[PDB]
Amino acid sequence: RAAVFDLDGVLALPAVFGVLGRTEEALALPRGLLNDAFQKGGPEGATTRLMKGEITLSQWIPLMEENCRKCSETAKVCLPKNFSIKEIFDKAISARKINRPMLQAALMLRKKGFTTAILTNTWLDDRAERDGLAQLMCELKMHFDFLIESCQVGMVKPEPQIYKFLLDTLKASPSEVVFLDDIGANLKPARDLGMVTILVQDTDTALKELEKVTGIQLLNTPAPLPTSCNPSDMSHGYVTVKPRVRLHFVELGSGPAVCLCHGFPESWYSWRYQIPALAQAGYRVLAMDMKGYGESSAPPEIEEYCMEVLCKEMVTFLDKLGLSQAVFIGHDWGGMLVWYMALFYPERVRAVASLNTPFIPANPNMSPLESIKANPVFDYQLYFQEPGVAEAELEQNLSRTFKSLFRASDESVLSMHKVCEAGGLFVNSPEEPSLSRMVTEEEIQFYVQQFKKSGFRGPLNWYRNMERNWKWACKSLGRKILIPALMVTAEKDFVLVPQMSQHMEDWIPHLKRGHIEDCGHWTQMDKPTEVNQILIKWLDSDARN
Amino acid sequence: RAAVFDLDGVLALPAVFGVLGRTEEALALPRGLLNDAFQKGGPEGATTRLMKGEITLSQWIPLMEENCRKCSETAKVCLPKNFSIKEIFDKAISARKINRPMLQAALMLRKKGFTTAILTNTWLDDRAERDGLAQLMCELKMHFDFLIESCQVGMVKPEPQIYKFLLDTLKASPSEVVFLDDIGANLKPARDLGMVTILVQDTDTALKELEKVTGIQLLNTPAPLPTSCNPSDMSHGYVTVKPRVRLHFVELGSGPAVCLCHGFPESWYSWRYQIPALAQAGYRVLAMDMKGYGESSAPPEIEEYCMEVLCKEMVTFLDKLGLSQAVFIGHDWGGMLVWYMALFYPERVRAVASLNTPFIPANPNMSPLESIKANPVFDYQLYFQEPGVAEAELEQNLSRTFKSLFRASDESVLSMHKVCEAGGLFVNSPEEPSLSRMVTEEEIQFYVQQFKKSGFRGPLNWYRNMERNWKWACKSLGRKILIPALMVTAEKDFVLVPQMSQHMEDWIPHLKRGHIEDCGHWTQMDKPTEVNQILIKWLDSDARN
Ligand SMILES: CCc1cc(-c2cccnc2)nn1-c1ccc(NC(=O)c2cccnc2)cc1
Ligand SMILES: CCc1cc(-c2cccnc2)nn1-c1ccc(NC(=O)c2cccnc2)cc1
Repeated sequence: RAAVFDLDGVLALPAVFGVLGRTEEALALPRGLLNDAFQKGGPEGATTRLMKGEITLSQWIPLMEENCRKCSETAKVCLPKNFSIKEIFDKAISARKINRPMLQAALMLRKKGFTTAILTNTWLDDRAERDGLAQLMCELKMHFDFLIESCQVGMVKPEPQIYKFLLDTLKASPSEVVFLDDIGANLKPARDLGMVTILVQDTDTALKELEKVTGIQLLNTPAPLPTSCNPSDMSHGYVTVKPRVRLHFVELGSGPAVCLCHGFPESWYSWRYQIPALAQAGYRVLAMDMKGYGESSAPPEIEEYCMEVLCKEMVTFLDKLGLSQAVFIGHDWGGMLVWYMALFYPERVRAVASLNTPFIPANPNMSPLESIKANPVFDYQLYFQEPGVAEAELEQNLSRTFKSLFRASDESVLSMHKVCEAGGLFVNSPEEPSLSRMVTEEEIQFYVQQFKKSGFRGPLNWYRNMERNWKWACKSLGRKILIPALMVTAEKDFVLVPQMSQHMEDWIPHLKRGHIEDCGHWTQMDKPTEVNQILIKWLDSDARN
Repeated sequence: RAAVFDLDGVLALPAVFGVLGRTEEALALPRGLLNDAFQKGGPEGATTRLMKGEITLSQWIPLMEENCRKCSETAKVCLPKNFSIKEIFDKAISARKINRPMLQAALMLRKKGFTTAILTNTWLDDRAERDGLAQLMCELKMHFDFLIESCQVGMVKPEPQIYKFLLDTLKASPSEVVFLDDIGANLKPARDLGMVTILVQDTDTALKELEKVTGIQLLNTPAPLPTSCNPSDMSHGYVTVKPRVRLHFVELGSGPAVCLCHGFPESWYSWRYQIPALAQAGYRVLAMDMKGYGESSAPPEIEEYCMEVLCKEMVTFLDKLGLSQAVFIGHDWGGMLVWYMALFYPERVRAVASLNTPFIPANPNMSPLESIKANPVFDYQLYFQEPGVAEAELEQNLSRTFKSLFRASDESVLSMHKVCEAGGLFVNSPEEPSLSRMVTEEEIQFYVQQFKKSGFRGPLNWYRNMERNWKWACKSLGRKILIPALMVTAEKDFVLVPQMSQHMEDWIPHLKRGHIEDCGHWTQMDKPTEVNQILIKWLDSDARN
């Protein structure tokens, strides 16, 4: 089964075709005059040539300028001194947006096994503002299995040839697919060839007919999750910052650089929902694979994981990447690394942002080891001190480990209070936890194959530099974070709760704040929508500048 | 032996310190009033604290504001309503540039084995315009083995502690190093500790003393070559565009995306001189490792190397990278791929640029095979047709092959005219060619280890799609390149000479042009300075926009 959507008028908001009407009324010009010059000599038409990619857009514009000296001429009329078919067409273009509900449907059908695709008559945009269309094209193109373009296949919508073509590339028979257009003309062929057809008068009904003809709920359906990241379609980057330390990241998007530092014990994958989203927002995302995790080198020494070297290494990463700075957004430990980054390398930090992790100054008087036994929640933080031990029960059964950790506040199957005495973090938990409702079985077998590499020693050593991380931290007792910084708290996070971050103003005067109720500790995978909403809003005004 | 240069006043142009003088004269304020408030309570001084990184710049500004209510107060004076120590300091900062001749010296000494480094009193720039300094810091930082910063080591210039420190990290004794400062105070310590010292009054003499004390020619020395790329300090990127086709590129710089498509039979390394340079120019360079070369997949099928699939693959590369478009700059074949890119995917091409390779329309009447036997120079183009053959003598001895090809116009050891009949391209050449004067023995053993991977079949298949590349090329006989495009020709190129490109205007109306006389076929490594000069000038006004 399949589904083909025309771009204009089905996935594109104000279907360009319409403008020659709109425009016409505005200048009060002879009804239909325009959408008449747009279609001269049927096939010999300038428009059709453009359709077939024989001429560039910039070429066709003038041939359409002319008709508008012949189309208005025969109907005994006249036109304004500077009649911009160019200007009128830019606006129309820049004006079309995505038909969100429609895209939502094509996404669903794919989701429930449908080879979706776009069949569309299109020109070869060589305009000076081509990038805008090319930009939207990307957003859409991305969610479809195929994207057939007239100017690319030298065939145009009506010709039954393109259909046989589309039907070919679609490895399917007419009777297995639907076809939605806003043009009767192009539709007959589908129907006169087999495939179910739907005239897209109004979206609301189109989908009404669609969900109908498919027995799949497409309309007024639950607000979906942002786009996740397929680890195979990602651009994987590498940088060797030191002799035995290579760093892996994932790159997507262009524009201001946004470095994402995940937490413990995750990967660059933890941001699966904010990577496509932020990239789309107008940023260049670099989803860090922190030191010790997955594809990044994972040396044994406990010391190689203190914030000081972790931070000198992040700069080194910027350096070898040719970046003056970047906006570091962090989580869990990633959040701590970030606070220090803004505390020791302001120049290099355009904007600071942490999720859950609070900027807490260091207590020169009480050593962290002490000052941490001074908190119930932080009991597992003890059980992590003896190299070898924690590695053990964690590296014991990767699947079990992640299905146990990556659990919502309520879903829990652990209780980090009294663990050492408990003799393990999984002591009283099922050796086969039920799947969390935040993650699919696949998303888990992914963190499984990742940790199969360097294990849990590298990750467990971040917890093993208390004394060091504290000492270096005192050097910055006089400092003050005056760069754009955001502190985002989660209601149901139990180990890193909102309260801890309440005094962050005394150190960060202009600290903005975000909060997310009914939100666990794995912020990214639990409340992606909010997270993206909150970080994009902040990025537009506090970072980008 | 070693060399340490202070940043300000030695590597930085208008040594900031000076401004408190400049500024003072302007507002006609009591001589020395400023450079007096800049230094209150010796060590307890706000300035010193900043030096030691105890306070951020944004913090110190106000403590310096004040002094200027006490420094002018005791000398019974007054100051203007809005006396911006802030504004005065931004300008001074943004104003300092690199002391090119000085950097040139530190570069030489390293070049002739010298562990060079920067010892400098510096603050922690958290200003709102910090990025500018951080930006220059990068340009410099990059050319020095070490970069000691006061605010990072909690030690400041005068304290003999920092010296013992610098001398420590420098794994050397005072008597083996020189130290150049613009401040006597900080210098005594070096001298009173051993190391040769030089007060940098005027650069001209400093170096005069320097080249002296080193017996190394540092002044009025030959204009050097732009920065080359060390393949180990590069950020290596990967993208799988197809099932069995992964693509490797090198990334450096931020800003507009600039894709570099090398030629035959080179690598991403061919742009070694334009990568650091362009990155520095304000661009994000993606030095492509073309299909079939080095780190990119290299499948056998001759067909997988026609322009059509090579181009659909480049877009796919853009897509998975989150780029709406990019500026494709190409060379040799890389130049051809680019012309087609702008001919079939305008939207995706921000700017077109080719070096040596001319945009030549396709002759529908005469088949390329014919129309190419119709040219002497293109005789080796025949010898490349039979799969297996060319691979052979080329893969025979990698070193010999590249030392023979990568030779200037005059250096030549080949003669591509009459080769098939000659029975090989190396038939009458030394089996141990002398090194070209354009490349070091290392730069060659690099292309050697690269071709050790997929060999010369992938590269030789680009030449094996004449009929196809031509047919697809006819579809675009009506087209017209109206996007920003540059055509750069080389005087001594013999196979792809300037003349071929003379009619490029009829197809590219606004085609700009560059030429480089006394320039071979390996444009990039032969005339890097010009190349960078010509492409950066064009990029600023034709692409960036
Ligand atoms: C066994 C570890 C664990 C289980 C669960 C869990 C399980 C089931 C249900 N819900 C939650 N959450 N966590 C966890 C991980 C990292 C941190 N972060 C830090 O310890 C930390 C420390 C210092 C700075 N930043 C972060 C805090 C808590
Ligand atoms: C054996 C090959 C060779 C030797 C020398 C050489 C040797 C010694 C001294 N000087 C020069 N130059 N070339 C060479 C390589 C690629 C091309 N490009 C193309 O053939 C081409 C074809 C079609 C489109 N674009 C480029 C043209 C010429």
